[PDB]
Amino acid sequence: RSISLVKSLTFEKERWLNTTKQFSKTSQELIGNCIISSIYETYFGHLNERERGDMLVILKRLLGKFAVKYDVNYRFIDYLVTLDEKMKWLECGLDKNDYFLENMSIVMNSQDAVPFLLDPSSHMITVISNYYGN
Amino acid sequence: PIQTIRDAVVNILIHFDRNFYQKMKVGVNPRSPGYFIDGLRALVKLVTAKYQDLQENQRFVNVGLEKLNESVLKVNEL
Amino acid sequence: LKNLEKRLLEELNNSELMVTLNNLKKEAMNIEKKLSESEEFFPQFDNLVEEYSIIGKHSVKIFSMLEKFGQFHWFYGISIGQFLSCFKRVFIKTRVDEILWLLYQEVYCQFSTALDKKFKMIMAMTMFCLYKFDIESEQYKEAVLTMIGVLSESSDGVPKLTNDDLRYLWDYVTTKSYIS
Repeated sequence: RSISLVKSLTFEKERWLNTTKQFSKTSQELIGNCIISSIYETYFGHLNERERGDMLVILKRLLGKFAVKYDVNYRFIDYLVTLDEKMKWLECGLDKNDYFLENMSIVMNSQDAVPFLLDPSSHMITVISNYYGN
Repeated sequence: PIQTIRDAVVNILIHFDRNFYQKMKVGVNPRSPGYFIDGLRALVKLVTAKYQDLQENQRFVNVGLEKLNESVLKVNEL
Repeated sequence: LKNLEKRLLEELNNSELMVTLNNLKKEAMNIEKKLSESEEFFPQFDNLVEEYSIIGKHSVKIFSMLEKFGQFHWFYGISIGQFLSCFKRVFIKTRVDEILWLLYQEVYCQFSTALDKKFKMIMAMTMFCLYKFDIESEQYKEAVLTMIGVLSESSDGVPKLTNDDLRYLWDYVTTKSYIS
């Protein structure tokens, strides 16, 4: 039974070994990822995807310039969007667009600033109404 | 002069504020430091939260690895 | 599966328990098997996307054209909702080519009336360009382009005719019937 349990948990042991190996890289790039995500939340609400990618180019250039390493495969949705919240927003009425997911994350991860919405379709009114209920 | 990560990080933040307000074409008109301050507070709270989460996850993974090592040692002994 | 992995991690960290761990592992294996069984619908969706991508790209080009119309004058702007209602009424009113042709006809009939005669004519010319430059060939595209160039007095040069429909347009240009 112990051998069977070890054979069943070998995959979990390999996953834990991979997590322990990637922990060093995560701890190295945590400060850069936090810089880029905070700059996302406090700068990128009022920009389109082209300007967003442009200041990704400038921001990643600055991080590489001042010897602060970051995640090469970094993404805002993956970093500050959980699957529970993503499914909650999509079932409350948010579109499947990655730009709309990023905008929703910017809106819902702003506890110190009152968010201002520019929705010409008036769809976020219904989305936030379905999110917060009565 | 830079001797730690803090001076560097402040340099990224100020350089990004300058580049942002440069490409907004604000020109002679004044630039508010509100984006700079908001980014600083967001960075502080998010570094604290991410460090706490990473420490908790690493502690859980280390405890699981220690339990697996103890079980493997017991299996090798028996 | 993510919640079950978190629950398994919390259960192993907190410590009968072997039976619960085996049940969690069996549930995770069943979830993985269900995901692998339900991951067999991808080729049909990929084929449908590859079939309708031309209509999607043409509709994006049309909407970009209409947005550029709306930037010129404050009355000419267009929203996604009106364009989608105009798309929806197509099915109410060479299957891919027929759908694209009805899309062009219905969008012109719906959104041409919100423009003056000059912008109506610009819209008709540009929609003809977007349809024919994709459906027809490169000699057709360059002949239409140089006909527009000699109409606009920007590029001078006779097209290399082989078409049959362009005989009337070339007669209109050579006989100086600009409105025609």
